[PDB]
Amino acid sequence: MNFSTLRNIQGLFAPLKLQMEFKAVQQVQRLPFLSSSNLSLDVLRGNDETIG
Amino acid sequence: PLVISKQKTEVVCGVPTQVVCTAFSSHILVVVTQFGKMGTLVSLEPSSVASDVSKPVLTTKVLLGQDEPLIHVFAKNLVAFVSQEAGNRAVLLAVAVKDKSMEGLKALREVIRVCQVW
Amino acid sequence: MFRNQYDNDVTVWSPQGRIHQIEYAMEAVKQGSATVGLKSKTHAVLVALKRAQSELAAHQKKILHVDNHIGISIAGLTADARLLCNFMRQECLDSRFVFDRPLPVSRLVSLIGSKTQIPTQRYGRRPYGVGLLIAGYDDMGPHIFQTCPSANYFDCRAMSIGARSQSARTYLERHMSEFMECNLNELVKHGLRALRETLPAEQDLTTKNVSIGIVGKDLEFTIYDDDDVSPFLEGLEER
Amino acid sequence: TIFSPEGRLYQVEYAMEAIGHAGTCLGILANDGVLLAAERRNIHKLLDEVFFSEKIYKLNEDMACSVAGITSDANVLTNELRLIAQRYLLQYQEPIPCEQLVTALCDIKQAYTQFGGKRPFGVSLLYIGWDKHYGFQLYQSDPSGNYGGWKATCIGNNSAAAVSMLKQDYKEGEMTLKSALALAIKVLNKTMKLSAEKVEIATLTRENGKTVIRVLKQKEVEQLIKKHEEEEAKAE
Amino acid sequence: YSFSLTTFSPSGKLVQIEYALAAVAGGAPSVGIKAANGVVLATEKKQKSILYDERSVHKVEPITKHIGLVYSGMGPDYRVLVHRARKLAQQYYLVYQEPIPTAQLVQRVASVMQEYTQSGGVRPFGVSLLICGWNEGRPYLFQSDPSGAYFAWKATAMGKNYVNGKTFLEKRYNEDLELEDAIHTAILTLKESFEGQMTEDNIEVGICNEAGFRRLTPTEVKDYLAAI
Amino acid sequence: GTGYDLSASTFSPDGRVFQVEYAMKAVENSSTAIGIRCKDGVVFGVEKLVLSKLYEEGSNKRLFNVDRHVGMAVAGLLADARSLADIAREEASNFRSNFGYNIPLKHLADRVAMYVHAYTLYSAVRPFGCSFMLGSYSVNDGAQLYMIDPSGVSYGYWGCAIGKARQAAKTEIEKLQMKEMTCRDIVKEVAKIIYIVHDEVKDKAFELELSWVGELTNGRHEIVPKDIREEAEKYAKESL
Amino acid sequence: DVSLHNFSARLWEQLVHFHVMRLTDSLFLWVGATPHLRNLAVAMCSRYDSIPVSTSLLGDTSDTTSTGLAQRLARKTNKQVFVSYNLQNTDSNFALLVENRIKEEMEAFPEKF
Amino acid sequence: AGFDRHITIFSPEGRLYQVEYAFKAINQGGLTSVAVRGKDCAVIVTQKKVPDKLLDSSTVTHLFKITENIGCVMTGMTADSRSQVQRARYEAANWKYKYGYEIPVDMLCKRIADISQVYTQNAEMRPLGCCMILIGIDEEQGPQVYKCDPAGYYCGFKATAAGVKQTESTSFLEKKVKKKWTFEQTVETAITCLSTVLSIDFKPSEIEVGVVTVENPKFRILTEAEIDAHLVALA
Amino acid sequence: GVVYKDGIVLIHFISPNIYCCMTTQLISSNLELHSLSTGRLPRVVTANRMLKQMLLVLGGVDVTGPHLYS
Repeated sequence: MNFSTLRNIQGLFAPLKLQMEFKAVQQVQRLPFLSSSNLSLDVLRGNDETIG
Repeated sequence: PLVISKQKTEVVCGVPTQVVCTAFSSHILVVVTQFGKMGTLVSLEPSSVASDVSKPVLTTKVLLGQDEPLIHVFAKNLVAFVSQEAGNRAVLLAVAVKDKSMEGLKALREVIRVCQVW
Repeated sequence: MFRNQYDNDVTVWSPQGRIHQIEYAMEAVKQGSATVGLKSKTHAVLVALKRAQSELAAHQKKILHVDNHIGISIAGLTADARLLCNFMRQECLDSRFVFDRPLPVSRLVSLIGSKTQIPTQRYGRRPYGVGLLIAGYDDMGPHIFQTCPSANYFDCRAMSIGARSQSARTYLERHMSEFMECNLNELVKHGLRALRETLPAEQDLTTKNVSIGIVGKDLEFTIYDDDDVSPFLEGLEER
Repeated sequence: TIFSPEGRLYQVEYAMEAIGHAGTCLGILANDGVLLAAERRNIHKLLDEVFFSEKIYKLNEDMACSVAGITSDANVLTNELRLIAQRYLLQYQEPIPCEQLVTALCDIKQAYTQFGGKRPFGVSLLYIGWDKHYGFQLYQSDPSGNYGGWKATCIGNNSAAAVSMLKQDYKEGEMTLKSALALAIKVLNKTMKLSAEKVEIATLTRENGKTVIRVLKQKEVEQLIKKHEEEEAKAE
Repeated sequence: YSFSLTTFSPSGKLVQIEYALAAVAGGAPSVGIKAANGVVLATEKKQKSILYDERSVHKVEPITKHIGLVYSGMGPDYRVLVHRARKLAQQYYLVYQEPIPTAQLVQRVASVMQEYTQSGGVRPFGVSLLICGWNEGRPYLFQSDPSGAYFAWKATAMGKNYVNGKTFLEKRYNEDLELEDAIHTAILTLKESFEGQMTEDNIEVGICNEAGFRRLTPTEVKDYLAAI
Repeated sequence: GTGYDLSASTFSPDGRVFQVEYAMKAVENSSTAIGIRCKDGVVFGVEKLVLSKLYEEGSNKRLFNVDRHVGMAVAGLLADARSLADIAREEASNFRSNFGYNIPLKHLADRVAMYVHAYTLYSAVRPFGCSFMLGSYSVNDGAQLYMIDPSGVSYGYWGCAIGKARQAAKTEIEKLQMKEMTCRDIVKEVAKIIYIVHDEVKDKAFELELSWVGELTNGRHEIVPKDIREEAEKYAKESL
Repeated sequence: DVSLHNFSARLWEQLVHFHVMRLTDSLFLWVGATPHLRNLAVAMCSRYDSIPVSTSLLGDTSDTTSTGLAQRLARKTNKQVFVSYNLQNTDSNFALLVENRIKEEMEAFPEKF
Repeated sequence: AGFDRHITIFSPEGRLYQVEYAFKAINQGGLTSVAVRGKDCAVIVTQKKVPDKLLDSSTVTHLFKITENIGCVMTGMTADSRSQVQRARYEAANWKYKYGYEIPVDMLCKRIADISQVYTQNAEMRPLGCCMILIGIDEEQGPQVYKCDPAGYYCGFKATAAGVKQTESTSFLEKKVKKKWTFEQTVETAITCLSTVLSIDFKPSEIEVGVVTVENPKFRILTEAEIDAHLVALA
Repeated sequence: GVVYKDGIVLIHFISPNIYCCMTTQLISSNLELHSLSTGRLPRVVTANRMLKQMLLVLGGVDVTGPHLYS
């Protein structure tokens, strides 16, 4: 279950929507600032309830 | 070692050549030289406006060296499969080859495949 | 009066159903000098006009060489022209180097249009501001193509773009019924006569402000400039 | 992040103006110690005698600080200070100098006024501490990232009058802890009717080669204010 | 009576934080009381109709074996914060091989909340949390605002009519209060200004002890309501 | 919708998105095109305006060939229509490669409609400004006709019309009995409707473009032969 | 031929890894804590300037650590040096520790540089 | 600029007007849906409108099959509803792949609500103007009815409604539920509620009915003959 | 290692009524988070899948009945 499988099953629109959502959420990013927590990014990616 | 690399040398079309591959989490570094030095430096990245994001098109940019269409064509046809098989990751290529031809490219692709680290 | 809020970005629709930035970009083609393109049964010819300033300050490359069977002429933004020329050269070279066969002109023009359509829909980008005339020869014969900043392309029997090209267009429309049976000399004469219509009533064509590009059967794309245009210029009549 | 046509930073000016409406803090340096005095703007009977907006934080065993501004930003900055001090101690096997700590925090404060698209921290600090290089010290900070050493200073509400009275009634090289406490009480009473339950007092000193930081009790504050009342009654 | 487009209010505070606090003050009431041995949390769970299913969603949630919390404000923000709190507790347990102290968890949650008050393109959370815990045989009770400023209390209330609840708690609090009396006092505070009939299904009660944190079964709530 | 109509990520106080409405209004300044589904095929018809005599015949086509068995008719912005045609071709090719048989028109319409709808949610892009119809025929499936609009909604139709004069064309189509007719009569009916709904004074001279896919073509989309077009045009002119 | 060397050290509270690739009168150095590559620069010794000529190939233009480190290494070794410094620490004295560790490794194994 | 043109800006009274406008966008469709839970069954009934005579009525529907044992009915914008259905199917497949068993109805509803919550806290994207009602049967709990909204709030119900006339439908259902069901009684109750609220006598081709039963736990869509038989039995 | 009647008789602790014979801490924490989110006792299949992507005898009882993997 990945982007290729999603494209083959549903179509070209689903991975495009997922990547646009990821890019829109990831706009909170800067190098010379303090550490940050990516709450919305983890919620969208689905890994907000598991530990890596 | 945080970074994994492989190297191997042969003789391609009668001239010795050295191939080195090093893998990062954001780039793959491929060195193909016939002079022992890094010559033209080329960067290949997936397009950010690709409609097919599973198999996106590649954009070629020359960072250091001479800018010619042949360089772009050679780099794309040489490392497209390396970019594709690594999970759509960017490739940083340093190539210094005396003469460019399709037979030489096909011969070098096998040597690149042998040194797979991705 | 009400256009202020809707004419600053390319991703904003007007309440009338229009995008004004595309029209503004198309308005930038008329900032360059005029070009004329026409074809016959076996040949395709591009004729261009150089800027009236002195040649010491700058040398202008109005007609460019893309492949052995494709050549283009530009009018608009130099950077956009350079980008498009590099893209076309890379496409043709890749086709030859890989498949050992020439690239069809229709395929090339479709690729150009597809590439140029993208920046008209994204935020923080602007449309290309250049216009192109493409002349080529392939299995289907001679071809003349026109490209627009709005990512639209047309198939033409004869066309003129640039500043004050309406008179050239009118001449081409009037005399278009006899281009097919003409040979190279008469075709170039017709092109020069059409291009002359964009000049004031007293100026005349000179070897220092005329460029010619010719492609056809058993003849690769060639550019004639400076003293090379004398054989074509000789024989022309008074206005 | 944008220069004014006259060469000023509107965001920094707004932050300083906003801080100008916060509580009043005091700092006085003496020959044998240094103290901090603050004003408790909010108070309830149901607080749990810990984490009760205790404005005098403890960074190390040698240093302490006071805050006038946004509480959450203050918490973030104090936590960062604690990690910086611990990291320096682990690296060099030696406590960090107070000026070095202040500079380390001021660099972070200044980066936010130049980079990115985030608003600057609206917090002003007051540092007290002791080190073998210079002894007892007292510094100050502002959102723009500037800092400097002082002998007596005040930040917050009605700070101008407090500074004027401090410069009028302060003498260098002749004041001790008791005189400093009396002057601080007088200045706080003048700049604020004052009650013994509306102030917090902390002191720093050395006890046989060991820094000691203490917070004055309610009974001690009541005794001090009673002594001040007796003195002002005797004056008139 | 006033709308401002600036960052800092004329009183010296952030305008958006004041608006978020105004949003919080319109939520359902919540009450927290710390007794001699344990902490009790209570809230009002009034539903709009009988068509609802009370056994579906809960307002009192446990974070770990010894930590629980309740909210007053917007439900989705509380839901998104609970998962992050649980993840932080699990990470601390994995790293340090010991249960996380209540103060550390409150600090981390407050830092996460504060992170959203400085960046651009986002808005602050519209919730206020009450957190209870038990460490070293000593109960704890904390309250956090939308901006991330937290204080330790002995008895407090938020939501609708929280000033009257605070006055009631001030009038009827004792230093040697027991857990049963604390539960009775919390239920009485909730009953004050309830505009309805209180049953065992429209309120939620949670307690913390030395044995951990747990949510009361509705039968126990009915038994407690029988005494009153 | 003043004050709420500068982005596609904004809601109106009454619950409307005005950028999508402006995009749909952008289709109304294009020449009208119609499509009628018949008993054994689908017939397309486009009223094409001539720009100048310097253009070769057969350029600026508005009837595409998506695949071997799918026909497409567009209206609105030409570049957007060409990009959408490329997307449809890619989807059909991918389905052919994976599942090994020709894609049903329903799935293709759904995929293209979802791709179109994906551009109406974010402020970093703008909605498409074109509408189009798809036609197909099969022995075991019959005739199919679909419509996709800039909002991203797809439906099946018995008779459709898009462009500047879609209302009058729809009123004319409603009087037909296409469920029992054949293609050889539907072509003449389409020509008559196109000639009727054309404005002679506001717009200059035009040319008629016709096509079908059906049983007599064996599931292929082609261009009407010249003689049939001439007969249909003569019938339309003598009826009008 | 081409030689590869790899080593690491612990500075402050982080583990830093160093990767070195040696070519014919050339050098490539990568420094970082995570396997990322976002900076790159090259420096060469020239007779038309007193400071070695250098330029930035990848990354932000506000970071000058890679450029200066490449310039100093090229001056010291008289070679063409590529340097990729990816550490993201705000403290300005951490780069001094990194440079000292690099130097120490240089006299430790002179044949690998 | 303004407290109502920004999704990430609170009003002085602490309100988010973009979410309220998204809620208002649901009524643009003009239809009403009713879901009623029985003793061992769940029934969803929606209203079908096909005004155009040139439109193929077989292509108009609002009942969807998310999983072989989960059904759905959508109210609001058509394209938004279809996108939401596709996202729900993707999430169900991902959950099955990650955990080795089929996703429960409450978990799917929670995941959808969690996804919807993010759209309300970022300014570069807008919420979807649609409402989702899911039905299913749990292994150890029986029939279940769940409902979502653009704000990200979800809950379980015994009976619910969406779209226009939702208040009237809820008022009608409250009295019946308080008074206090077999398979025939649930369908009859839902149809009677819709008919009384709309003040229309229904025809077998004017409504869509989907059911799920403990005996047959697979989602099924009733046919026109079955709907007509139910209508005759009711009348 | 014998599947008895209505149970398994068989010791690292990974979850209630799930036992296997450090990554076990990580899997236990993940299962605890999953159980807290769902509100139900974890299944053996979830532990099996998590261990499979993690990389030995696993045995436990769930709502579906006794289980035993290798």
